[PDB]
Amino acid sequence: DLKASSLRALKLMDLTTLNDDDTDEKVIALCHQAKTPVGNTAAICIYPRFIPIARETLKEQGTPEIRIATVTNFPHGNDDIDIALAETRAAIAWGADEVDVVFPYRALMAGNEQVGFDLVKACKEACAAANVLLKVIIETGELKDEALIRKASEISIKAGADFIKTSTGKVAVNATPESARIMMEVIRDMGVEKTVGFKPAGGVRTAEDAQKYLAIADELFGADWADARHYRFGASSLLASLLKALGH
Repeated sequence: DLKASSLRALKLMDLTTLNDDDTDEKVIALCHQAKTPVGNTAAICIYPRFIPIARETLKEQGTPEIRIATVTNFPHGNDDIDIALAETRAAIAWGADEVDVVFPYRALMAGNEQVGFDLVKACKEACAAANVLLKVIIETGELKDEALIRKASEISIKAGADFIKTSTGKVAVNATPESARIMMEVIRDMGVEKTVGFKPAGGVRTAEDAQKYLAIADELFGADWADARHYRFGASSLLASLLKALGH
């Protein structure tokens, strides 16, 4: 069971490093790690300033189709649309293939549903012009309440999210199977399975963890739904666990 799930999960990874002190050397090492004996990850995920060196590293190792994702309005999810949009425009200028923006979740918790729509919509319009996919992080671990997790997912989808994502990986609680089910149920209920992907991020540590998340996906949408356009794992150490389950 774990071998089949681990090969699927590996090819859906957004292999991530997002540290306050990352270096070119660490990003280069991450790019090399993304090219495994059993397949390439879907993407890497790095801060915007590392996109040029990552792009050249991916080309020079012959994996030019590994996508480069980055983060904006991050990790805070503040409710200043001008800053979030400026950061998103800068990430596009740095060369991002995908932008993972943090939803203004504390503003939603305070009762403001509109700012989340306007922020996501503005960032989507910049990305769409550049053929850049937009993922939206709702920070389920800080929203906590099921109704707020559903509402943030709904707002993000209505505003044009291409993916909804659980977490930044920078708070106490990130992805859980519970949160993943709630968010994928919204994708189902809104009828957007064709156009909106799901990404659990943070706290996905083992091949066993990955298998549980994919089981939810297969149950809700069919075993043929998950692919790079519809599913990613936001993770790092997971990759070594997947390779171990596959005999590497």
